Amino acid sequence: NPLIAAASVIAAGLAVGLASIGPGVGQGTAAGQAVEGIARQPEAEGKIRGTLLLSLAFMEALTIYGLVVALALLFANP
Amino acid sequence: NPLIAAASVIAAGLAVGLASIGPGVGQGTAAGQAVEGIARQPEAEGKIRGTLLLSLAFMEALTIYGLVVALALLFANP
Amino acid sequence: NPLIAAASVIAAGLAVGLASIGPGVGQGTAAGQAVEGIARQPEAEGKIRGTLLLSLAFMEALTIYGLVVALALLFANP
Amino acid sequence: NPLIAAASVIAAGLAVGLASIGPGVGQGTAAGQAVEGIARQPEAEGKIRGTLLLSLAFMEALTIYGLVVALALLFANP
Amino acid sequence: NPLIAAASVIAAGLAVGLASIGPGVGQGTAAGQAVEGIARQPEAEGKIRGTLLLSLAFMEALTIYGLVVALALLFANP
Amino acid sequence: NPLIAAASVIAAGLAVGLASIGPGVGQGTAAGQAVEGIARQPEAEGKIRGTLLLSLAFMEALTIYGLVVALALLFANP
Amino acid sequence: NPLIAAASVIAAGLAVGLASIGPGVGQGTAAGQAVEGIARQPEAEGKIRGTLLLSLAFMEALTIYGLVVALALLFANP
Amino acid sequence: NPLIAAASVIAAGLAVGLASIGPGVGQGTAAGQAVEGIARQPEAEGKIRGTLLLSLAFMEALTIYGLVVALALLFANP
Amino acid sequence: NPLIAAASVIAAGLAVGLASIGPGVGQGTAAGQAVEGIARQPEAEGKIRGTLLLSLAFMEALTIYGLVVALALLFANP
Amino acid sequence: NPLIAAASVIAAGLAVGLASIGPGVGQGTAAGQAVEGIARQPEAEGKIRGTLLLSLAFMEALTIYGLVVALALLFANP
Amino acid sequence: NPLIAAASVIAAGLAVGLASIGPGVGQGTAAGQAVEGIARQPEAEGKIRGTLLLSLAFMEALTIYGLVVALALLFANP
Amino acid sequence: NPLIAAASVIAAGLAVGLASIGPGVGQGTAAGQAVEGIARQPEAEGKIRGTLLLSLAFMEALTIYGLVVALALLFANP
Amino acid sequence: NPLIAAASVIAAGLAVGLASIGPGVGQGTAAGQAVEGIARQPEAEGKIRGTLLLSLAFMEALTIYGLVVALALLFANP
Amino acid sequence: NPLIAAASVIAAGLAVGLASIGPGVGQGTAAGQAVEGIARQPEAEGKIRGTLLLSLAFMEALTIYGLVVALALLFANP
Repeated sequence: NPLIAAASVIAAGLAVGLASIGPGVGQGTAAGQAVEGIARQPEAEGKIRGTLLLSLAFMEALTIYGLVVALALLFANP
Repeated sequence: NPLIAAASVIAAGLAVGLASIGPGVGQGTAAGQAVEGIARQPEAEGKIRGTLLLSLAFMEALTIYGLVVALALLFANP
Repeated sequence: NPLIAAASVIAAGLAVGLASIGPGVGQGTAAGQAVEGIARQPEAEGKIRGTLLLSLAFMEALTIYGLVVALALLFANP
Repeated sequence: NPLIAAASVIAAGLAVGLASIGPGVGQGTAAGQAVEGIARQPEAEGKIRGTLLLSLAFMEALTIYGLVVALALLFANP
Repeated sequence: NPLIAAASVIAAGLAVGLASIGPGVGQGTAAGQAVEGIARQPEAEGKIRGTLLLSLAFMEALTIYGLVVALALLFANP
Repeated sequence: NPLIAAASVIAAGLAVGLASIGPGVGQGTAAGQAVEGIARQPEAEGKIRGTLLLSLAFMEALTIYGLVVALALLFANP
Repeated sequence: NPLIAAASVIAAGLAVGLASIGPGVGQGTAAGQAVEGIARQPEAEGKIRGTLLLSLAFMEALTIYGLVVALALLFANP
Repeated sequence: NPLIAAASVIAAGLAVGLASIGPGVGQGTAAGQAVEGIARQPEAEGKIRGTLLLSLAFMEALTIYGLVVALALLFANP
Repeated sequence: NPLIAAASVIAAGLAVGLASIGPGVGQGTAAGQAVEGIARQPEAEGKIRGTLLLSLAFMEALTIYGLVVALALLFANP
Repeated sequence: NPLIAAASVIAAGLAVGLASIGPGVGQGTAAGQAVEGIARQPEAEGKIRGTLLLSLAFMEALTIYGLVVALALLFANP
Repeated sequence: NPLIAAASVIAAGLAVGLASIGPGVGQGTAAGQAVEGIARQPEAEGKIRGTLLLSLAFMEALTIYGLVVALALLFANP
Repeated sequence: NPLIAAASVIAAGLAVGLASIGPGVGQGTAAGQAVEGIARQPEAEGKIRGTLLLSLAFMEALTIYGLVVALALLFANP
Repeated sequence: NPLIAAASVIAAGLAVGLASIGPGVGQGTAAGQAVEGIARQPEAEGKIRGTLLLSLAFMEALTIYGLVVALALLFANP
Repeated sequence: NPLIAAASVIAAGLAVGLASIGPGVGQGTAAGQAVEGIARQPEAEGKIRGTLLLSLAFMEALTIYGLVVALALLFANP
């Protein structure tokens, strides 16, 4: 049990570096697709960011979901 | 059992960092495809976001579905 | 059995964070492809959403199918 | 047997959250490719949806095929 | 045998939720590529659908092939 | 043997839901690429289908090849 | 041996539903790329098909290669 | 040995349905990219095929390489 | 336990070099899509970077999340 | 040894049907990209092929490298 | 333990050559997308690099994160 | 040892049919991208090939690297 | 231990040929995207390379990171 | 040990035919993207190659890194 449930929480813990994969790709496109847009009409800048950030927010949200459960299995393990 | 059903809930728990993958890619496109659109016609801004957010909502919905069952297996385990 | 059928339902349970993958990618495109469309002709807005949402509905449907069977194996397990 | 055939139906059960993958991606494109089309010629709206939905129907069909066999192995198991 | 051949049919059973993958992606493009086409020339509508459906038919065909063998291994198992 | 060669034919059986993958993607493109073509020049319709179907035929062919060997291992097993 | 070489031929048998993958994708593009071409210049039709079919032939060829060795391991097993 | 080297040749045999994958995708593009080309300038037809076939030849070549070694391990096994 | 929970934390530790994957791809696009944009209108430079960096920030954020839990399992292990 | 080194050479033998993958995709593009080029300027034909073939040569080269070592492990095994 | 926790740190160690994957792809695009941009307006050069490098910095950052934990598990192992 | 180190060299040997994958895709593009270029300006032919071949050279180089170590492990095994 | 920690360092050692993957793809695009750019405006050459090389530098950097830890585990093993 | 550390170096040895993958794809694009560029402006030839080769150099570099450690584990094994 402390042999397994220990080592387990560990293995299973870090198998929440998948929370990087999905978003990592995503948000990075949003950023990319915004930075060019701004390049075109720079007086529209901000009107861009406001969403980028808005979006960029909860790309990063569902990675922390893991980082939460990553540490909640590690240092909050039951 | 506490050897297995423990370690199990753990492993199986974090194998809900797949909830990051799908959406992570998606919403990030929506954001991207909106930020450029706004770049083009900035008086159409909002008329954009209203959907982005609408959409951006339930991209993030079906990642929490896991985060729910992630923790429901962890701290609500039966 | 409670060793296996337990740990089993668990592992098998969270292997319904695949319900995130497919849709996650999809709907997010729909959203994306709509938000730009609206950017172009904003008086056509809504005439867009009406479908986005329509669609956006049952992208999210077949992820819950799992979330259903995710919890139905977990807290309804037979 | 109840050790195996049990845990089995379970594992095998949730490995029908693949029914999300394929369609999830698909229908979501259909939606996407329709919402833009409508953006262009909004008096052609409906003439679009009629198919979207038509299609959107049996994307969702072959996901339930699993959800059927997902629950038919679970609560109808032989 | 009933230990194996049972659990077997089960595992092997649900590993016909791959019948979702291929088609899921496909038909959904057909749909998508038709809905836009109709957007362009709406008096050509139908002349489109007639094939969509035609095609849309036997995308869904080779998913049921599995659903058939899915249940044929399950409730018709030899 | 009936432990193995049984369970075997089963596992191996359903691992012919790969016959869905390849084609599923393909034909669905053919359909898609035809439906648009017809959208453009509708008096060329049929001159399209004649091939679509021609093609659409033996996309579906090499999926049944499996469905054949799917059931030939199952109910014709040697 | 009949335990193994049996079950073996079976497993190894159906692992020739990969013959679907490669071609499945391919030919379906050929079909697709022809059907559009014909859409453009319909008096060039046939001059198209003649190759499509020509090609479409031995896409389907190297899938049967397996179906051959699929059944040759099954009902011709040595 | 006849337990292993037998079952072996079998497994290893059918793991030459990978010869389908690569080519299956390829040739099918060649075909596709030729059929459209001919669509454009039909008096250049043949001047196309001559290569298609030329190419189409030894796409199919390196699939048989396997089919050769597929059967050479099966019915020529040492 | 120190056999398992040790080796475990190790394996599981480095399986947080997935934190590189997602972002690695992403941010690198943002950068890319900005650098071109700037190429076009260089007096809009900065108005670009301000976001790039903004974004580029928390692409790198959800990789350190791991690097944190990478070292927190390693040198903070419980 | 003849149990292992036999079955081994076999398994390892056919795991040189990967020589199909890489090239299979490649050359098939070269062919494809040439056939269209010729479509455009047919008096440049040959001036194309000369390279196609040149290339098409040693795409097929590094597949046989395997076929060589495929049979060199099989019928030349040490 | 020194059997496991040793070998472990090793295996787990080099499974931080994934830190190459993500970035490897990324930064290389940024570079690529900048080099072309500069090709277009060479008096905007530098105004490009300043970001390239900026970005190119912390693509390489989150690969070293591993190289750090790569060696920190190796020669700093606890 | 001769049980293992034998079978090993074998397995490990043929797992250098990956030397096909990478290049296989690559060079084939070079070829493809040259053959079209030549199609456009045929008096520039050769000025093309000179590089194609140059390149085409050491795509094929790093596949033989394996073929070298493929046979060096096989018939030069230590 | 010398059984494991040896073989380990070996296996784990060569699983730092992933340092090839990421970059391999990348830098090669940078190169590609620069070589074309120079094709367009050749008096801007160098102004290109200066970055290519700059970039091309630390694509190759994070592959050696491994080659370092590749040999550091091999001939510097602790 | 000579059972393991032997067979190990072998297996691990050839798992440095991944050094083919990354680059194989890459350089081949550089080549491709240069050969076309030269097609366009042939008096800019060389000004191209100089970089191609420059680049083409150290695509091939980080494949030999393996070939080095490929043989360094094989015939320099410690």
